[PDB]
Amino acid sequence: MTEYKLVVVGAGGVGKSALTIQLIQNHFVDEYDPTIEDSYRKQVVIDGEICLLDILDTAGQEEYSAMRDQYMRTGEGFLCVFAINNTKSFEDIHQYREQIKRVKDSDDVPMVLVGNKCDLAARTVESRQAQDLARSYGIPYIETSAKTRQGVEDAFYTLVREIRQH
Ligand SMILES: Nc1nc2c(ncn2[C@@H]2O[C@H](COP(=O)(O)OP(=O)(O)NP(=O)(O)O)[C@@H](O)[C@H]2O)c(=O)[nH]1
Ligand SMILES: [Ca+2]
Ligand SMILES: [Mg+2]
Ligand SMILES: [Mg+2]
Ligand SMILES: [Mg+2]
Repeated sequence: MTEYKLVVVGAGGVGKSALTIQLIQNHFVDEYDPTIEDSYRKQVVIDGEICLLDILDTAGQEEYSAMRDQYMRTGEGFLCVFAINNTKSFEDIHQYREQIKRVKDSDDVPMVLVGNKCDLAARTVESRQAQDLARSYGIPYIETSAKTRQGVEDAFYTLVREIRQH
């Protein structure tokens, strides 16, 4: 079976861990425990083939973000996550895109832009603004909620499959 190495990046608190845990373990993490670097692995059938997903859940807090670059190196595709109620996290997305380009030494890396926390009503990033950013990068934009599960499989499966196009 084919192995896909996925990496989830973005600012502190945007819901990287909650997204990954919802996908892999089918529950919502309500509390906020900042991540250093965690890994998850699971076999799943995507569009008709058994896939081993290896998912690296990275730190968004700068204090916990030491050595993030080395662990990301083997990443084949990246989820770049912001929260729709956190304008700064959206403005921060370029930092992550630049880091990915530097770790992979490439301008053509499989990626998906994810607007998380779409269940929340205090939206400050409109869908259209994020679509425009994604278009500039040549990548999909998908909204998610780790709380309700909306879009969660779609985000990770879009990623696994952008990889199949490269
Ligand atoms: N309402 C709502 N809350 C969410 C969602 N995703 C995450 N949260 C909440 O936001 C907080 C931070 O989530 P977490 O997944 O830890 O964020 P992170 O991006 O992994 N943080 P770090 O970079 O420090 O590891 C938690 O309280 C979590 O419940 C979501 O889709 N909706
Ligand atoms: Ca819970
Ligand atoms: Mg985390
Ligand atoms: Mg490099
Ligand atoms: Mg505005």
